[PDB]
Amino acid sequence: AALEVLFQGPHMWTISKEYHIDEEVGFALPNPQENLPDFYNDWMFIAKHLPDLIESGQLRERVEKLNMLSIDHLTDHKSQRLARLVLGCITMAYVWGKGHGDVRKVLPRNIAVPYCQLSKKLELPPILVYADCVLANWKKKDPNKPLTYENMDVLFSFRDGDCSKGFFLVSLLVEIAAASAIKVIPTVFKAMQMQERDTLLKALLEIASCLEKALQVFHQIHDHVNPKAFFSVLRIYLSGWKGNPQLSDGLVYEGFWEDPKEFAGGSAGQSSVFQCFDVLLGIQQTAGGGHAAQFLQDMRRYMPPAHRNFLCSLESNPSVREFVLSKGDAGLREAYDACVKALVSLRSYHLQIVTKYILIPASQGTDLMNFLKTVRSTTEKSLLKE
Amino acid sequence: TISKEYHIDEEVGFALPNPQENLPDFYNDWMFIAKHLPDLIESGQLRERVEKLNMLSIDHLTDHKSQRLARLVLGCITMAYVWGKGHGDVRKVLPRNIAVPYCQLSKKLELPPILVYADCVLANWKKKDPNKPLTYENMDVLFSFRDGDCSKGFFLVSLLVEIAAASAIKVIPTVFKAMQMQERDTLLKALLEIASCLEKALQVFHQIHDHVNPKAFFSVLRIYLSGWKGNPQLSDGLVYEGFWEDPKEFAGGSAGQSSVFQCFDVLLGIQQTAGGGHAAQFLQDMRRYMPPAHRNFLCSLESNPSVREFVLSKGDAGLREAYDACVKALVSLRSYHLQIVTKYILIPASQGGTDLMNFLKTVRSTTEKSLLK
Ligand code: HEM
Ligand code: HEM
Ligand SMILES: O[C@H](C1=C(C2CCCC2)S[C@@H]2CNCN12)C1CCCCC1
Ligand SMILES: O[C@H](C1=C(C2CCCC2)S[C@@H]2CNCN12)C1CCCCC1
Repeated sequence: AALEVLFQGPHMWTISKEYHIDEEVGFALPNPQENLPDFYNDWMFIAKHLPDLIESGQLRERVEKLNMLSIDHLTDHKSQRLARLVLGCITMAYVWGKGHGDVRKVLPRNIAVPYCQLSKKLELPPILVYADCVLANWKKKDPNKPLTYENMDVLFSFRDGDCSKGFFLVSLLVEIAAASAIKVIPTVFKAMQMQERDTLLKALLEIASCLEKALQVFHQIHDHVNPKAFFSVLRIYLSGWKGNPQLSDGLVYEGFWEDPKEFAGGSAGQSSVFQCFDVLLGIQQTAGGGHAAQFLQDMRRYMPPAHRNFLCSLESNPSVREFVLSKGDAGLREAYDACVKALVSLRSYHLQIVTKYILIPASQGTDLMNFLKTVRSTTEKSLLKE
Repeated sequence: TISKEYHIDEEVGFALPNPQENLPDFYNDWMFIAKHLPDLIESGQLRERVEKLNMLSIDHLTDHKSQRLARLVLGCITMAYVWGKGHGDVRKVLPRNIAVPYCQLSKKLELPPILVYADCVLANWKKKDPNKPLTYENMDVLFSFRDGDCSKGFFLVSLLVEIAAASAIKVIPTVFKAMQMQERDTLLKALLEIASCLEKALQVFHQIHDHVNPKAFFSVLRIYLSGWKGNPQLSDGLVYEGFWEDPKEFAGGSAGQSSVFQCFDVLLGIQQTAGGGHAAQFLQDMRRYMPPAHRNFLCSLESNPSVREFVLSKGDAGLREAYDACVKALVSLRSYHLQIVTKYILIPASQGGTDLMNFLKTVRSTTEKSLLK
């Protein structure tokens, strides 16, 4: 598909398998690997027992006692993705410890070298990203039952009662519900090129319907996450080392790079499905010199390369918004607005979630709300009719 | 062959072919100011002429070439207005009569409202004789800032190197088709031709010494090409009166905005934008300052399989040697350019550009580390 895009121009008449978008789970990693080869048992033991090793003060010693394991026995993408999740969770636990302020600024070579090597191979930074902790950190309990919260579990957690299962899985379920609108993207671009007004209108309504369905999926957050544990426990382990006063220069990846490196912590700003619909609908979240725009643009380098490629390819295609704005067609404008309105409804509900889980507990924050309010505002201002 | 939707010309590559030299008569007030910047600046009459302008509508710029020329005109006027005589007395508000059509035209071309490489280098040129080839002797720039500023030498030598490197672009489809069809001999020959084009571009670079002098470049030209992003002289940015309420920050024109140099780093798997470092962040940010079709071309190149990974996986010395000849040619360009920056920035600053050298040395080292052997 890439070869033909060079010759015929950027036209997304189909979703090429090279973008690694699954029909069922979208940007999520389909059926993630749960076990590494026996050679990596020492990594797996630490990753699977982070809550106990952290609480007992034995984690840093277990990490320091590791031998440097070669990454050559991780032969496929899924084992490399699991290894990235394993090493990333271990790195977070090692750096932050019990989460009370005693930090480690040097990641031992026995973990830092295979971590950075594997990160270079997957073109991802050596820090836990949304693609690790949400997109690859899951399993079905029963392979014969559908993708529901009851039939799912996470592979790794940080502390007991940290609500990592609820937080990661509800993000994953919303991510998967929104992904059902991705298969409609080629229909939208083909309808525009072939000037098929009724096909375009029906496609825009189907995308709006998928995004509306994703809002219902979001409601489950309240049943599986509690504000105290999320704010005081989970939030500490998901911090990065970029502009972080606790690690002002970054982290030393011993044996791999000489100087400490700064990397931003895992963020849902790294979700490709939400950036995908903002690009598709011409909600220029990444335009201008604003902080919100710069953050979302920077988060693309923290997405898997095929997903980052998908986003810039969406950007290279003609504008759906410009097409709809030029047609003097109420029905088409209304269908476009139903997609934008569904995104505004998701972001408005999400702002209420952030008030419950971050704002109120912090008072017993405002920079996070201002970012979210800017993204939401840019979305609301994209509506053709109020 | 590469799609016409990418707007890569067969002869001048990413440069704008035969740029428009005159705007419609309606825009005579803009053109008079832009064509007389050296005199209006020196005499202290420029800011008054800009303040005396009526707000002209951009609707009479009907094609891409007239919109590109208008962007060059407004951008040069904006730089002269902001920096004045280049002695430190700055303007922090761009008057609405220029700021509004500038921002509107910039939104239309999907470019920020500041002079970019695509304005001042890619569209700021003409042939003296249309029947003679693209040589320095047969070329001139459309706009300069001050007399003796060496803008002709600096802009044209950049343009000539940009055009020489562009001859390797037509080989890109051959490289990707050869990889997909598993045509080893075709791929080897393609890599050797790209190395040959990059070697030729180094010779073109040597001309800089004949047309630019360190004193005038450092003390005069450098001042007019500054932007307002992290600039202590305009710490909050520039007010684009009538268009945005708050001041906005935009980086100044940079060769980090050249699409042809970013293209060969993407093609050869030199991950200049990877790693979280400042150099990577800068080159990534500069893509939003390129014309959208050229930014789309870079995305498309990035979406194709890695040439480096393909060559590394074949256990083929001849193919590795051809790939290494491309990387070596890029290292040689960057090493020569570092010596130029020592002559034109480092030494004049001492009679201080160390951050600029560190950025260039990071880019060069990332290129050197891509050699297979
Ligand atoms: C406990 C509940 C949640 C909290 C406290 C929360 C918090 C946040 C915060 C603080 C940000 C700002 C960026 C950052 O700091 O990294 C953010 C962004 C975002 N969140 Fe959540 N979130 C929650 C649930 C979810 C769920 C279930 C999803 C669905 C996948 C989601 C999707 C997003 C997206 C896509 C963004 C990027 C900004 C936007 O596109 O509007 N969040 N979230
Ligand atoms: C008077 C001579 C020159 C000086 C002093 C000079 C200076 C600089 C400086 C300071 C930078 C860093 C970026 C910035 O600050 O905007 C830079 C980058 C760059 N320059 Fe030049 N330059 C000269 C001639 C050229 C020429 C003739 C070309 C050819 C098109 C060129 C191509 C580049 C490229 C492609 C970059 C980006 C970094 C890289 O890819 O290695 N320069 N230059
Ligand atoms: O943006 C971070 C986050 C995710 C992280 C979990 C681990 C990797 C991705 S999932 C989620 C859904 N909404 C926001 N998302 C943010 C970090 C700071 C605390 C609040 C959460
Ligand atoms: O990076 C700037 C620059 C260019 C400018 C000219 C006008 C718009 C793009 S051309 C050139 C070639 N090499 C470096 N390039 C900037 C120029 C002023 C001095 C500091 C460096």
